[PDB]
Amino acid sequence: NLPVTVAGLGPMGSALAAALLDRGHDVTVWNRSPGKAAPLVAKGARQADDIVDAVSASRLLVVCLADDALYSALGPAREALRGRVVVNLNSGTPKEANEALRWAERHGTGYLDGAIMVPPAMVGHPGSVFLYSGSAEVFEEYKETLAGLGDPVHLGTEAGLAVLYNTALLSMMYSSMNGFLHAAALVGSAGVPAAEFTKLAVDWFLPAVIGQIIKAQAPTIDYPGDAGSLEMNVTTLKHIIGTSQEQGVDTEIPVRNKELLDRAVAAGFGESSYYSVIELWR
Amino acid sequence: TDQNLPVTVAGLGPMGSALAAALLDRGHDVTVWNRSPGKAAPLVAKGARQADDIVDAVSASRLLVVCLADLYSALGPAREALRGRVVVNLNSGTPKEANEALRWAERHGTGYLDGAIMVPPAMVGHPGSVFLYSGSAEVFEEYKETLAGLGDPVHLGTEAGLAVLYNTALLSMMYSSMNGFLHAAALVGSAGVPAAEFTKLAVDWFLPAVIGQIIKAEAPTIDDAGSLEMNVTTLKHIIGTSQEQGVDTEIPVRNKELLDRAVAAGFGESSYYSVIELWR
Ligand SMILES: NC(=O)c1ccc[n+]([C@@H]2O[C@H](COP(=O)([O-])OP(=O)(O)OC[C@H]3O[C@@H](n4cnc5c(N)ncnc54)[C@H](OP(=O)(O)O)[C@@H]3O)[C@@H](O)[C@H]2O)c1
Ligand SMILES: [Ca+2]
Ligand SMILES: [Ca+2]
Repeated sequence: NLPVTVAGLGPMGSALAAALLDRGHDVTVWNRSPGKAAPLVAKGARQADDIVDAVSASRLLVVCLADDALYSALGPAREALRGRVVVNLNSGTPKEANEALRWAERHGTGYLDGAIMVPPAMVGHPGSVFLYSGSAEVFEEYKETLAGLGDPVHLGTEAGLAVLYNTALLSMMYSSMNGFLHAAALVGSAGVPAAEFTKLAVDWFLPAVIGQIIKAQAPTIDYPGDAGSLEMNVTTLKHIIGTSQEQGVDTEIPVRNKELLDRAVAAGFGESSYYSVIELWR
Repeated sequence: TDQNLPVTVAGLGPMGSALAAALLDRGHDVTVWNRSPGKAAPLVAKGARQADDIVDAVSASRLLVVCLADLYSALGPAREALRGRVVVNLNSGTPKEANEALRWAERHGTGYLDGAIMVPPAMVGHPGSVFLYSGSAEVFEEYKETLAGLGDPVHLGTEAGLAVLYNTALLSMMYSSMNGFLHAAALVGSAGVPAAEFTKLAVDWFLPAVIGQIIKAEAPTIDDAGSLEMNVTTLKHIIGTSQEQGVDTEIPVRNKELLDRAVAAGFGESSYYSVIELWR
């Protein structure tokens, strides 16, 4: 029971449909190219002839398209959307989430915007987390079904929040990964084995030092417990740059990180907190 | 093995003081020394003996814990008193400097460990404190129990430069991660999202469950982030969202530029981890 329709059968859409099939939903799939449905049909999905069919098969509609492609893909369903719910899992920016909400509401359709926080292969498995924003009543109604994809975290009722959080978190992820790669290059230049360093960095340093220092620096969280003044950190960075030069490793990462600090000291004090770096960007 | 081992601490800045106080708390006979007078008094209050000069300080203990700002200049006058003692140097800047200190120590007949303090002064001698060490394994095993009073002691290997190398590495990751976090916080903050709650989500969940897992997934020798090209698209959305929110795009622009360089060097369609080959 609990019928669900998935629109969009790229790598992620297919993972979504397959996970719902694995939990035993009646899953109807739809895709622009008809080739991509066959493996899901093999797994017990019904392929919809057309979008009206797809949409009418289920009260819940899970959308995972390539971007725009929402309006063009589901538009022809017209009045069949009325009284249904769209869970849009692809949005690029908050403005696009907001446009999709307007579109949905214009058709009498409930709307949730979601951000998938794991790769396709993790969808449906323990550890999977999806962020949602939109109507709380819609969320509470479909919570149990959404839980088959990933632990569902409701951020608030405004449409654009999930994509905002997602873009924010991903921005941190890229910077952290790049810093990690500089670190691994640095120890690798002396022939340190990467696996063991990586475990030290990730199982210990990341949560015990990086996480605690972020919470220490955050002015509204109260580890005793600080990154120290900007000046002290500029000196630390100079040693990291020195170390990179003597090891033959590119100094771009730590040079940039240092330059940023120099701008903050200039705007503020050698004594100002690390967190005040943020005021350069807002 | 002497539970009350005499120890000398040279350098009484915020960190050196924390070191000395932690050893005093664990019942060592601690002699302290600093260049500038005036920093020793609180430690003397706690039971430390103040050394007049560095020969005095050095000749009081077989174990010498050094925590200077910079070593050669401070301990130079004690050249001959150094013979048969052990230096634990907790403040080298680079691996080369650690190696120079080793050569200098060994020349004078003194054992040498280099250490990196991984917590702030207020955490020294408290739960969670960790110190990284490198140098002679016999020196390490001899003083391990004493060093444990400062922080959980992790021996990385016998080569002098390793502790500073690991420390600089780890700290390089920390700065990048913090800067990314600050961009994230600015971004949610621009919509009026409260910072505390976002910070706890980012740190208590995202950091270990996502950032740490993906690093381990990308690391070729541990058993992902998708191709480089997929990630450039994701970064373009982050830039777009940053522009719509009125938040400076520097951080995600620089991250994106790095990926563009990687795809240009022929690492497009390769794994994210291959970005590393741009730097070595
Ligand atoms: N505090 C932290 O957050 C932290 C965390 C981890 C690691 N560490 C490391 O621990 C080291 C020691 O730090 P600290 O907190 O004690 O402050 P610091 O400013 O790095 O060092 C101050 C100490 O170094 C001495 N010093 C400076 N120049 C000297 C010279 N030419 N000859 C002899 N002594 C000299 C100072 O003596 P005077 O007082 O006479 O000038 C003072 O005792 C740091 O450099 C840092 O790399 C610090
Ligand atoms: Ca705080
Ligand atoms: Ca791996």
